[PDB]
Amino acid sequence: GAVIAAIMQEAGLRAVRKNRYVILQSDLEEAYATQVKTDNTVDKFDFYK
Amino acid sequence: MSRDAPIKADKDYSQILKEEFPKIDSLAQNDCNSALDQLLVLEKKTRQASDLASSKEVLAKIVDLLASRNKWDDLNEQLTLLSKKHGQLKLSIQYMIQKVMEYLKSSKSLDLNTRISVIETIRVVTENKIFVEVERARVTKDLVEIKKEEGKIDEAADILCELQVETYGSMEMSEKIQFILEQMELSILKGDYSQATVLSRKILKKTFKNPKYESLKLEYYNLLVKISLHKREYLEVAQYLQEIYQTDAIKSDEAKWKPVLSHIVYFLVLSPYGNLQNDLIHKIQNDNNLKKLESQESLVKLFTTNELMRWPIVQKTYEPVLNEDDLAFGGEANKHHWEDLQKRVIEHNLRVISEYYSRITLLRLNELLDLTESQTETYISDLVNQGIIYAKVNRPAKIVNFEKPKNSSQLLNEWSHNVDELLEHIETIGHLITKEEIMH
Repeated sequence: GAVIAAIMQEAGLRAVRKNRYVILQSDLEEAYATQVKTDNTVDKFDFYK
Repeated sequence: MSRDAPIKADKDYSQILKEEFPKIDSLAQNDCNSALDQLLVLEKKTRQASDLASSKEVLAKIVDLLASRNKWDDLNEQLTLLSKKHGQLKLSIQYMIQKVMEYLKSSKSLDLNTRISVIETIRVVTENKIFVEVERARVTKDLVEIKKEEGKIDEAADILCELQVETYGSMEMSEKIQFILEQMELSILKGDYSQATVLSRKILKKTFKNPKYESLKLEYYNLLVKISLHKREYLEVAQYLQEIYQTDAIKSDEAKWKPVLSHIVYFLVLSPYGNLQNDLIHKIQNDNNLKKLESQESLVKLFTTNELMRWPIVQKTYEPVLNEDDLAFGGEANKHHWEDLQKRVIEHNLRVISEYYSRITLLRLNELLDLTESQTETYISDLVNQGIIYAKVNRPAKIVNFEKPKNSSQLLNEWSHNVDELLEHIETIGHLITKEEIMH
């Protein structure tokens, strides 16, 4: 539930940049993209596959 | 770039081919291809510097042809092809483009040129990131002006609105304001006002502080008067004209402020009550420069102070006066801002009569307002939803009781206080009797 609260708040940060008082789905999709891709273990797990 | 060998050697060759500059020219007059073949060689080098010298020659050659639409396609294309491969570094070829781009502008003397030129420029810059992007938009923008005289005014406006939202770091603050102002105007002409609100907020009011930006400050706020006036928010419209009056250029000069103050009074009135509305129209009531005009001065005065007035007699006063002043009442969709003036007059009379008259027959109230029975009831109702006044209107049409029926406790409270004021009043009086008699 926390990440989703972070999503609206970070989207409405992006609202100010874009210079709107409204949040659109484009804002939401970037809010989604990041804050959920932490660490790299991709390489390590090549040899633990 | 690398090693110390390319700086010297490459430069040395460009000198040698610049001594052989008349040779390239003479062949160009006989056939384009012969001299073209020379430019290809020149713009393959490894030092960035030797291509600066050589990118004069690329511009000059097509100038000697003068200039040929078919040949135009290729020159701009060759550049694009050289950019992807290397360009002697991708940063290098962007300054080359910048040189040839001035030529495109000044070549312009046909429709024919303008059309071909926008097709080459849009493509080049999609992979670039500098000042090239400002210039592309600008030349595109010549075809926009031309599109205005067509049915393509909606379309062109759109193409262009997109572009300037990307903030280039290459623009100066003064250029940044100007380019966004152009977008705001195109949206009026498009007839999309949703786009315009996004562009108004893009630039800020906190970018205008120094007298450099004075000019663009004036155009900025003037543009917002229209955007709003279409959405019919009349208080906001007053506000922009008030900021123009705060501008130093309008303040200083007697002539400039004349229609601006006149206009200020009109949209403040057209705004329906609000307490913010009141303090702004009283501020203007103090102003000295208004008192020289007598038409605006009587108008402001009427609406501020509490009066009873009748609509066809006020209409008769300001029909040959204010209604014929354009950009207020004399425009076409300002005929319906004139119609609006009536609503504001009959709401003024409703507010006054609410306070002073505790009860009045409905039959009477109709007469004073200059309305029919039906339109009186609906106006009372709307103004009771909006929570300002309170009444109880009978449908048999006996009375209207403009009062909100007073509460038991408050009445008693009010009475107890009056008795304390009588006793205080006598207690103070007795002292002053003593004072006067003895001094006599």
